[PDB]
Amino acid sequence: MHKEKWSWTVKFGEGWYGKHGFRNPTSKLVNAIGLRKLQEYIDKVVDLAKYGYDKLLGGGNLRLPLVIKVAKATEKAKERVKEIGGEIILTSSE
Amino acid sequence: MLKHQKYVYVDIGDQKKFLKVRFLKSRSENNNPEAYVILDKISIKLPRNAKVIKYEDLPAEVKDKLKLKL
Amino acid sequence: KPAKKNMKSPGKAIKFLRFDWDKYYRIGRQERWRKPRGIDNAIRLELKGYQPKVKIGYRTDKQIRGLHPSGLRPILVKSVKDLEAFAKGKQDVIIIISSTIGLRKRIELIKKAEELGLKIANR
Amino acid sequence: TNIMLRKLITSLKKQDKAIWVRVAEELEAPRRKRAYINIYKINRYSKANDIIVVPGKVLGVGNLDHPVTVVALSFSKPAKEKILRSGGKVMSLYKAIQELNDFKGKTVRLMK
Amino acid sequence: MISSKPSKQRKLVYNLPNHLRYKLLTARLSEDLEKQYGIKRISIRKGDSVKLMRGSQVGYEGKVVEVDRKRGRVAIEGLTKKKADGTPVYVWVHASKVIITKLDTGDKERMDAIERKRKMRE
Amino acid sequence: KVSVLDLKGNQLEEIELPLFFSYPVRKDLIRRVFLSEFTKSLQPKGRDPLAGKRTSALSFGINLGIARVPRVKGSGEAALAPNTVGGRLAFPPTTEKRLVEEVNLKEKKLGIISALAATADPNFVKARGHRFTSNNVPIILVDDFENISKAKEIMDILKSIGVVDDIKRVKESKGVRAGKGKMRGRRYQIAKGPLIVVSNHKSPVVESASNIPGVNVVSANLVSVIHLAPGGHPGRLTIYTKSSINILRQR
RNA sequence: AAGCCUCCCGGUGGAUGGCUCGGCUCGGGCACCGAAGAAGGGCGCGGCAAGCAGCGAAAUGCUCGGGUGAGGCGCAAG
RNA sequence: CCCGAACGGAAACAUCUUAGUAGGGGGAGGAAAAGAAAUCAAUUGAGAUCCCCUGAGUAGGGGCGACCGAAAGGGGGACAGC
RNA sequence: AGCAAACUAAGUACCGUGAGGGAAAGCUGAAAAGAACCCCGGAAGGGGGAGUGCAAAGAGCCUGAAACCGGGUGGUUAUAC
RNA sequence: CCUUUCGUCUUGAAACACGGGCCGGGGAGUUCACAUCAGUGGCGAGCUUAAGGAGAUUAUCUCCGAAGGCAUAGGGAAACCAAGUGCCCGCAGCCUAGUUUCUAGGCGAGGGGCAGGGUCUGUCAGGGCCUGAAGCCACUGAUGUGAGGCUAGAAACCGGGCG
RNA sequence: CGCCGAAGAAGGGGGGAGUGGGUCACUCGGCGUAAGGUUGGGUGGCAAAAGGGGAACAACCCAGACCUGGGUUAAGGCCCCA
RNA sequence: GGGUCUACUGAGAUCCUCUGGUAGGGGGGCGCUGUGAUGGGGUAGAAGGUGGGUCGUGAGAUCCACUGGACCCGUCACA
Repeated sequence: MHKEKWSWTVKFGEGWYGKHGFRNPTSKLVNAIGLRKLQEYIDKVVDLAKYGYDKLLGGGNLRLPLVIKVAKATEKAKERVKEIGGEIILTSSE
Repeated sequence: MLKHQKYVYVDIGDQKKFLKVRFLKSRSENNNPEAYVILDKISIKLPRNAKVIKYEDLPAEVKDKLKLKL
Repeated sequence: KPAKKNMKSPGKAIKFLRFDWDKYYRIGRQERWRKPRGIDNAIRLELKGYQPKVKIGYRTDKQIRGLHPSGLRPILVKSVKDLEAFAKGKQDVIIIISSTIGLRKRIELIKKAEELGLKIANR
Repeated sequence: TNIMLRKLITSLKKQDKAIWVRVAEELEAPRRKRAYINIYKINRYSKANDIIVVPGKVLGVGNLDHPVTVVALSFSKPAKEKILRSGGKVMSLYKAIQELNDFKGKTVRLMK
Repeated sequence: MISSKPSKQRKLVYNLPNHLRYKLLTARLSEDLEKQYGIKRISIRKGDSVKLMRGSQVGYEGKVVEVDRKRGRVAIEGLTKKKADGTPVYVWVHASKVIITKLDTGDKERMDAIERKRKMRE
Repeated sequence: KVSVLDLKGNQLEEIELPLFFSYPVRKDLIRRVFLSEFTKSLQPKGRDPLAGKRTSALSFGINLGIARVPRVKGSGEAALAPNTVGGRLAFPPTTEKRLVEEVNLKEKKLGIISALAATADPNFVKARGHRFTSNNVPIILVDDFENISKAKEIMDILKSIGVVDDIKRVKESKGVRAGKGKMRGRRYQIAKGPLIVVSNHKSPVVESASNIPGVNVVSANLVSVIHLAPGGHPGRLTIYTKSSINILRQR
């Protein structure tokens, strides 16, 4: 409403007009999972494929060094897993 | 409500005050006291469809409890 | 006890009828009170001598607020059973035998009071 | 709105120890902002055999280092199991009144 | 399975089709009646006599002389209330407050209806 | 801790009931449940959508004056207006309106216990004013109870442990309830009576007692507040059997 | 002299209050008729008969079985 | 199953929407329609159609304005195929 | 009010040349026991008196408010709101 | 003794403005859905069952049914990347002795301020956003939005018929 | 300095509004000679403020109505109305 | 309004203080009709109407005489 409610545009209505880029229609779905949450399956070898998780997010901090094989993860998680004693298996398949 | 004749008003001196009790068409007698239960409701004016009884009409046995109120 | 009547008689209550009840019969028989929510209306403006608008300040004293006019406490009854729960005793309350109770039940009902020393108004 | 919940409030204010009274207005606070605690925080700010009073409910997320006994008005059935296996103790406010150690304990802190 | 709304029920009794009118006639027999008949209740027919238990004229025995089948009430002789002119009109008393005293065994078609009610032999 | 009673009326065992019966009698939740399920049985009412609308009525326009007001009239007579005769209502109720008050399954369940426990306190049972000569409430019947068919023998049992008073108390059917309901089926009102819960249904006693006023037979794995708190004043007198209790204890 | 006001009484209107063989919603059942003449109308028909309803010049009902079981001759008492 | 509206909305209004509804014409039955993939989707899988709940105001369309608006899959019902 | 429709006919009377629009209107008590009979008038379920019946508010029939008007009760008026 | 007639529109305008003969009966912020809040309760890193099935004295009821949706991580268009700790002031409460009566000091939840971290962008400073572990469900309530949308009120236009 | 403050609380967040035609008096302007005109700055009512005086009165002065009662006072007035 | 006591959840004592009023917000209370109940009860002597006492600031409640001639309230919760 350019005429009288145009004030709502500049405070509460940014982007209410026009378009902003396109989207990718084939961006692969990512099952991101938090390391903090992982102290459970779900309340030794562990893999997230059976739980369907793809990328191991940084999460919090683990408590026990275990066997971790997943699709992918972040860098900071990897050293953390190595730090405690666990290991990261960057297998591209189950 | 008086038209049911389930009440009877009392004439005393036929003056400007009247007394009322509940009469019993049963009990089959003129001397039956129990067919009459004395109340205490003096009334200023004689009601329209009222049924009137004379004080002397009462059985002599019941005059006793009444004349004192007269 | 002597301080029972010494505010009601001087503090003469006001009928508090509806604003402009006098003119139109369509109000008088209504015989109640309302709060005039107008603008040009008078009593809402508090102009002198117009049965002034009701306000909370005209209460009765809490020592007797809602006391029976005989000084006792007014509590009603509806059947024989309610009598046993008379509070404390016959010394501070009075009873109003039902406005609708039947006499063939009243005759026994009334006798239950004076034997307990109660006070009965609608005798 | 629980008859018990109001009833205890009548008793909590009665007791004189300064900790109990503070519970009431946290309790009388709105329900929608009522006190509540998740486990993971209390483990991070406590010592061994600490007594802590929770003005609300305790939620079961986090792990426990050392057994500690807590006093509250509401628990999560899972959360309690985390507490017992950790060796602590649970204690209702209502039951907590009858304890002179609750009267004269030591090292008590209040969190939310 | 039939309904229980008051309205529908009353419709049946205000609209009773003809071959169901016995329903508002059957009245209680006496013990002596059932003693040799083995039956509690039965529909009224003419030529009979009855006794009464309710009303200002309780305790009468007469004869079944008049009936209102469509709406269900009867009358008996020797019981009238004089009109202004002086001719009698029949007092109307419902079967609901009566006890039968005797019946007519001269039909052979009312008889078998008695029989079929599992009464013992004869 | 409660005693055990027979078909005759002599105490012969004693057990402490499962911890449910001690529960606080949380009134508030009960009503918020006793109401909730009761919402289900409101067959959606509604005024006719096309009531009074069967007209072509219209205003006579303005400046007529003789048409005093923009009231709408049909070629000679006024109708269709919300304010006047016969036309459609201001805001007619329709079946589209919501009726039920949903409760979570868990939320319903934990509430149900309260009424069950409510049957334990001798204070609360008299709070509803149920009259009963039994020294101990509630009352447990040895599980041979499930094998009665003749209805009359039921009475002596309620005579045995001395419950006949509330039977008579229900027997004071309050004549006729006021209002139109007398011509809408609900021609009476009756005080609720003793409640019996049995372990299994289809037992002979399940149907055998539906004659005594105020009483009902409902299976333990089924019974809820709608039987324990008729009126949201829980504490109605209740009866149980040993076998039934175990069926309860499993929650 | 008018009255004025209030009240008692009466009539003039019938709201209130009560009662309901009526409708309204729901759910569940059931769910095509027609050239062998439909549905829809128009006419007639009873002792004394106007409307409705039913009936079709075989007009308040024709026959045959089945049930029913003492009165019937509708709405609606002569 | 063919033909096919304006009123309003966009604070105006013409594209758009209101909308294949109001309505016209034809033709049935107690249900009608449809019904055996030139279907999907995608790691080599499922297996008629229909309706119900979701998917979902998602995808996507339009003075990018009001607004319009799927499919796939999953979960239910009966699941008949010649 | 409840669909217009609960009533002697309701899409009926009717307003319209027409497509069409579209009404109003329930209660005698249980039993008519409907006031026989006597006087007035010609008559009127009209008057009066009697009678039925718990009750007659007995045909215009349950209960019966006001706006209204009439008789009466109680005050009260032609130097004055 | 003191006293401009009701309501409304209205700076006041109400008294030369409007609508107001009397009485009685009728008569106007409701429904749904969504969004958001409050209050209330149940459960809790989950919540929640819908649609739906089975049994039942049969629409009440009990069990089953996560189907799904919201939260549980954000940034950017994407390719992708992808955190949750560390300092300090400091409330209530607690402990300390005095309690002289107590900011006397510590502990300090919460909270506040500096931080830090993830992210895109900028060649660094920076700049934008996210990050300090709690929401979901249910009832009632309120308001906005869309549906006739408090009630009533127009010339209009169109379709199809009838003169 | 003075006042409010942990009985009743600087900042922060949140739910719900109506309000966008003012007028007049005094005072300092402008326009216009003027105007119960218009248009500005400040203050005050009124609007939504009764009560007493000015004869009656939205705005002028006194003065902010929980109620009843007693008393003393204000702006004004004190020959009669009173 | 704010600073002590009892009560299967509202009732008391004491102290200070605050007291015009539309647009608007908020707190609390009576009535109407139905549902569930309900120590409960009330009815051929109800309901309602008329007039009049008494309670309550009021909202209204409640009562007495008569009329009527067959069904009607109190409390809680709900719509």
